[PDB]
Amino acid sequence: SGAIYVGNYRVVNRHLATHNDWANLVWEDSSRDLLVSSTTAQGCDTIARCDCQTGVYYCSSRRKHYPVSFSKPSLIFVEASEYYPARYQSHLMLAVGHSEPGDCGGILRCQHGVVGIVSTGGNGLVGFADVRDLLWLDEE
Ligand SMILES: COc1ccccc1[C@H](OC)C(=O)N1CCC[C@H](C(N)=O)C1
Ligand SMILES: [Zn+2]
Repeated sequence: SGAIYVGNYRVVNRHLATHNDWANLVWEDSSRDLLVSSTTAQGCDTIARCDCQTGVYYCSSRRKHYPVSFSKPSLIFVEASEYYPARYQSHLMLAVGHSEPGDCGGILRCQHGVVGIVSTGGNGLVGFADVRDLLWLDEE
């Protein structure tokens, strides 16, 4: 689990969105595994606007932050799961790092700010949904 809190937005994995998220919906995209809802309180996270390919992510199944090198956002095949059928997920970045299903939502960050959240993984891989192209997260 986990979310990004920027401005008056909450960014979560679409597959983990709550009823309150759906009832306060701003934007969602199944092909990216992302959903954004509106918040009453202002958040403290800032979004990175950069070209970094190295950063640090939070792994809840280890209670630890790990440095990683990650691929550029791209269209990657993700196996059928209990949340989606076998499909291509867009704007996904892969790295070598520990992950388990419940690690979705952990933040990936660089020196510029938040880059994305854990969205996929398996066998010593972890995948992150990029948010750096979502420029509107920085405005009302
Ligand atoms: C962090 O997730 C894992 C880590 C290690 C092993 C397995 C997983 C997850 O179960 C397969 C996984 O990759 N997904 C399940 C939830 C929806 C994700 C998606 N964005 O399509 C895919
Ligand atoms: Zn950066």
